[PDB]
Amino acid sequence: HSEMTPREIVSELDKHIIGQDNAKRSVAIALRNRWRRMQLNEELRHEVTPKNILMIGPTGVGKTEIARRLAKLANAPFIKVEATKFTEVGYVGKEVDSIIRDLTDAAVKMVRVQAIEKNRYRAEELAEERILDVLIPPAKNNWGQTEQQQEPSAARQAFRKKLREGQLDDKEIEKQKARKLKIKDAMKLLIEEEAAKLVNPEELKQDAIDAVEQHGIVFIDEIDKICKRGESSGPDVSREGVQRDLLPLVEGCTVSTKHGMVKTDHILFIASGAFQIAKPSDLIPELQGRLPIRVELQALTTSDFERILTEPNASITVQYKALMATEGVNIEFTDSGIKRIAEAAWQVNESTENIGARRLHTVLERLMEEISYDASDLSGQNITIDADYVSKHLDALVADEDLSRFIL
Amino acid sequence: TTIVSVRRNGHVVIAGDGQATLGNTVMKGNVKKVRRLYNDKVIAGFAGGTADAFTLFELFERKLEMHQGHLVKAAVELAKDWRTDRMLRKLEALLAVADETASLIITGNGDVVQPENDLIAIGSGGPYAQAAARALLENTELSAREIAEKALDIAGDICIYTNHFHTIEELSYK
Ligand SMILES: Nc1ncnc2c1ncn2[C@@H]1O[C@H](COP(=O)(O)OP(=O)(O)O)[C@@H](O)[C@H]1O
Repeated sequence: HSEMTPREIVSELDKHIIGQDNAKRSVAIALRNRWRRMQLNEELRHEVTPKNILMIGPTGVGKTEIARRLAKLANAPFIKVEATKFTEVGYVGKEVDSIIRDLTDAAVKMVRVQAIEKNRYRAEELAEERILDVLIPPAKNNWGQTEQQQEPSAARQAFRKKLREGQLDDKEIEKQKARKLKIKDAMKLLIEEEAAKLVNPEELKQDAIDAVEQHGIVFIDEIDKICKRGESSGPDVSREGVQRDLLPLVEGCTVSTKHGMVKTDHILFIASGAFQIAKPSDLIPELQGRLPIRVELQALTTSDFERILTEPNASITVQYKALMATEGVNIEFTDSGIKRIAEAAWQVNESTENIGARRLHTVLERLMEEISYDASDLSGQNITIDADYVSKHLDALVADEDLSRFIL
Repeated sequence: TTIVSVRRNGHVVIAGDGQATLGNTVMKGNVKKVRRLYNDKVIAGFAGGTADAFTLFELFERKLEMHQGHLVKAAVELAKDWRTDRMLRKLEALLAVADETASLIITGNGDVVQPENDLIAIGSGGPYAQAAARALLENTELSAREIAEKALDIAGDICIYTNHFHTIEELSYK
């Protein structure tokens, strides 16, 4: 769909993810290829298949984020499944087909909501005419001067201009309606009333299929958790089983959805792993084949942490500022405050368990616990979160390890 | 009754008397037999029930709304239903209708008629008016309004069913 070049894709992705340039390009080549394919002939269009990617890296460094923004940037159906979710189906559990089903139910819960956007002006234009007709019951057979039913637009234009907030005036209109009512309702009862007329079925539901088939993006987290490890054998066949079960999906097959018949042959798959225990070559042969692209993501650094704190669009720091503004409170972060927020996050991760950029959300959130509660009783003030503030609030927590395993 | 319509020098009229008769006596003496239609653009006169009118003159109006002022056509569509629609069929009358374009008669038979010179004379006194109208129109410079008037008076003088109460409706255009 999008005609963006890889370089433009990476650019657009830089607005949400710090670093991880290689993964960016990998995922960007993927999107541009979908375009590249549609520019081909009949034969070559069946042949060319998605270049599925295998992202390799430690927790919370941007694997999913990258894949999620990619999806979002191509208005494509997106689903994120955890691979081990099926390691248990040998005893019972979700069949792997559910993936394509869900990627469909959301590829629907998507086309539906985005049909309320396109049809949100129809009910408040060529449909608000409902109340105006019971306000000034049109002439006994309008005459016809292509400006005659626009003539009123005096008596008429008055009811429309006055209908800029003034309602609660009960009337009635028309299974159409008939029933007598108000306007905080005759009007809203009209909102949906006239709307379900434009949106049909065999196109809305038919297109979801179209989306999934053409632009679907499946993110399979922890793919490495279903590779073979040298501790046992019984669980290995179960693991390898999920690999075989997933095989039909990435090699090309047909799944049954209560919305139609989806074809996976062009769904883009982004698998994900850490690979500390297993190595990508532990994956079964058929899967490695279907996972042509390999890309690593680096661990994040304190500098990346500082950058993640403020650069991204709607970064947690920015969101926070916004939220406190709701309280009439002007919050401000100094470069050193942020430097210390990142610092703390890094400390805890190094001293306890490393959970990537995730740690920033909990640190930042604890740091603010106090302002967040008193926000309403501080309206009209300029609170500055500087290095001092940061230290007075997080030092004792970070310093105490056992405490951090609970509170941070 | 006598309905007289004339047209001369970018001026069209329709005139009528106001006598309604029951047997050999006068029921009413001031019946308005010439109204106006289509946002006072189209004039009309008629012979029949006060209601038949009000139903045939309302319908006509809408037909004009369905044919952008184009008289004739609306008239064509009117005379149409008027001889087709089960109900509308019982209505009896003679609509005289004239706009800046043309002027014509309509009969329950569905006929749409454009007389020789937009000269119309329907009703029992019809021909006496036609005669006087034709005379004046061919031997004097009098105005369309003056014509219909005098023609009408002549009529009411000859016609036992026509009186001297008038109702004139003009129209200028050039
Ligand atoms: N490189 C990065 N740039 C911006 N945000 C990041 C980055 N890495 C992690 N994060 C933040 O941390 C969370 C971790 O999830 P995610 O980024 O999907 O990585 P992972 O798939 O390894 O868990 C996300 O909510 C994201 O906002």
